[PDB]
Amino acid sequence: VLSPADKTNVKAAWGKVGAHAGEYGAEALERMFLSFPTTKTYFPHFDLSHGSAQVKGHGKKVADALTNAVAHVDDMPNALSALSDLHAHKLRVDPVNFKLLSHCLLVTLAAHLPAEFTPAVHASLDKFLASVSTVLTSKYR
Amino acid sequence: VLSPADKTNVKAAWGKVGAHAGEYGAEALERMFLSFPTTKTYFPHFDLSHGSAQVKGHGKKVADALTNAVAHVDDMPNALSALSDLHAHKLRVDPVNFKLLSHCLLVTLAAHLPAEFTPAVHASLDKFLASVSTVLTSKYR
Amino acid sequence: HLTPEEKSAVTALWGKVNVDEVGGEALGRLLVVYPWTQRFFESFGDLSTPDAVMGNPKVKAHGKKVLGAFSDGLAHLDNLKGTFATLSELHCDKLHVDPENFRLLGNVLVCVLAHHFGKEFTPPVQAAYQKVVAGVANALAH
Amino acid sequence: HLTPEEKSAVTALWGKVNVDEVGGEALGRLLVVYPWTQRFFESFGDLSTPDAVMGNPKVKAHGKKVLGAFSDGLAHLDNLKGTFATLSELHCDKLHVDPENFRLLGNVLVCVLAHHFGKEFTPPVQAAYQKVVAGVANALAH
Ligand code: HEM
Ligand code: HEM
Ligand code: HEM
Ligand code: HEM
Repeated sequence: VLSPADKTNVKAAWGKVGAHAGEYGAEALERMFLSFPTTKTYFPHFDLSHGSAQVKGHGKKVADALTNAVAHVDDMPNALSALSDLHAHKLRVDPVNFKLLSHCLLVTLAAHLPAEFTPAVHASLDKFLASVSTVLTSKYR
Repeated sequence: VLSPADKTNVKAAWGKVGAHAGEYGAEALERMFLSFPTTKTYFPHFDLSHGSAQVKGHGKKVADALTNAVAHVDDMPNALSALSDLHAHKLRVDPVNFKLLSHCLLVTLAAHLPAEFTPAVHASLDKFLASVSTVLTSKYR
Repeated sequence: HLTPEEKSAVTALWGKVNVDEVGGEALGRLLVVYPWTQRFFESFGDLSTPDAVMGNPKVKAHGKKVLGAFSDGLAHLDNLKGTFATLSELHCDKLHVDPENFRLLGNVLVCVLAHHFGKEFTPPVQAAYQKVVAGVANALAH
Repeated sequence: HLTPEEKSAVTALWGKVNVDEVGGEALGRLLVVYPWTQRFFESFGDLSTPDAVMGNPKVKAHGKKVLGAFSDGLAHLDNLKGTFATLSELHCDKLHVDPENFRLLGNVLVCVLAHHFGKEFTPPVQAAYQKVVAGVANALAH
């Protein structure tokens, strides 16, 4: 459960991501494909190479969805209902992989926003990303 | 998220547990202390031996709490608010241990209620026990 | 490591397992209870209901093979890493099964044995089988 | 296994780590972000706020020791199991730390290095550090 202080930390830090969010999304995907190469089997028809335009456009989709989930942090299961359908029913993405992408987002944000990424904000972002990963897996059959 | 069919499966199977629930709780604790002996470090002042009365009385507390959580399956975070405080703030129980006790409950129910424990009921009970484990850990600092 | 008494209790119960049924029951339960596992078995046809999954002929025949490998593990219980060496590569190189799923299948098997044996799957026999199923899962991880 | 290029990139970045600060930062972050870990450090005094945890003198001094062990691991990167043998027993026999917490601390360390090094912690340097931190965590598990 997100605290009012978690909601404030998440809203303020993601506010600073701002117009750099598609860029942060694509760096998070690049980090995950490099460090955790088994994750690449969900994207068999993608050009997953440095500077790839297919990954730049997917990075932008992922970050828009998080901007939406920050805006609807009180009603995320509703706001993310169609993503939950796609990831659990059509793609059958194993839950371990959501932890891997969450780590890569936190690493990206830590590298880009060092003054915003305090221990309190780190703890709030970890909670938010785990709650998004919860909705996106909460379905399946 | 529990389906109306999950709620029906959980309510019907736990209904058959009935007046054997304290007994099933204590067998689940005995199974967990035997198979997963690291779990015993949370109970340093308990007599944890076969036929122990301290474990019989704790087995009964655990099973009453689940009977309550089945009755309030729609508002479990509210019904389990004081248990969540005790397990996350005072006891600091590591989340891995909730999976171990959940397994031991499912094994107990499978051994006692073989005709009720169908694959559909198994899937609903696993979902319910994971949702109880979610509330009991959803706190911490 | 298992005690002589554990090794004996394990062996006595396995002798009474139906090798045609218990493995498909265990594999059918993994696809129902943990449905992302169905991504690896999309060539086995229809898996869209608990009853479809449990009557699939392809799930029954593959559970026979997995129960056979568990059986090979019980015969060679002091040398699991070398027993499961080829199979480790098979679940990693060809098609990568995360090693946490091996832990889920072994716990499903423990439930299926409990379901079958009732008050004979006593808390001590379960503790010996848990050691075996952790053995197999660590042996299978690459 | 790490590539020569990975071993080199790892070594060049570690040379620039503050050995007095980075380890207490990493351990302070584990007690804030994953608060059940505080059960093991109840002799270190007050841990009841992020700021209490990050100013505790006992957390800073213990993070020095953990960063020292990671450093010993980087010097002996082809023999981690034998490097961390004594420490494995220490985190299991005396006080049992579940092996999933070792994975959480190594990911917290990767975040602390990213936080410190900025656009120099490039996606390839992170991939080399992830291999190292998984190495250390598997070496520490009993
Ligand atoms: C925070 C976590 C995640 C978010 C917000 C997220 C978001 C999205 C979004 C918005 C889409 C595209 C929706 C559309 O265009 O119709 C998508 C598609 C997809 N996602 Fe994710 N996702 C997440 C995690 C993951 C993970 C962990 C995996 C697998 C490793 C994954 C694999 C995929 C795949 C394979 C697609 C379809 C790609 C395509 O062909 O377009 N996602 N995700
Ligand atoms: C479904 C999961 C669980 C339920 C429903 C549950 C329920 C309870 C209940 C009802 C109490 C006692 C409340 C009271 O009398 O004030 C309790 C206490 C306790 N629980 Fe649990 N519990 C669960 C999981 C666990 C796990 C996984 C652990 C650790 C391995 C654990 C360790 C403890 C301890 C140490 C106490 C305090 C014991 C005492 O001195 O009375 N619990 N739990
Ligand atoms: C942990 C115990 C498990 C054992 C003992 C086991 C054993 C086996 C064996 C014996 C085979 C047949 C090898 C052959 O004839 O070439 C096999 C194949 C396979 N296993 Fe497993 N397995 C285990 C777990 C899993 C898990 C957890 C998954 C995925 C969820 C999985 C997915 C597969 C798949 C996809 C195949 C190939 C199926 C095909 O296309 O015919 N296995 N396994
Ligand atoms: C994964 C990397 C980790 C490393 C390299 C590491 C390393 C060390 C080292 C070097 C010591 C001091 C040994 C001595 O001087 O006798 C130590 C002690 C200790 N570690 Fe760890 N550790 C790790 C993870 C963890 C985790 C995840 C926990 C628990 C959450 C933990 C809990 C402890 C505790 C409780 C002590 C004893 C503290 C005391 O009473 O002084 N460690 N560790």
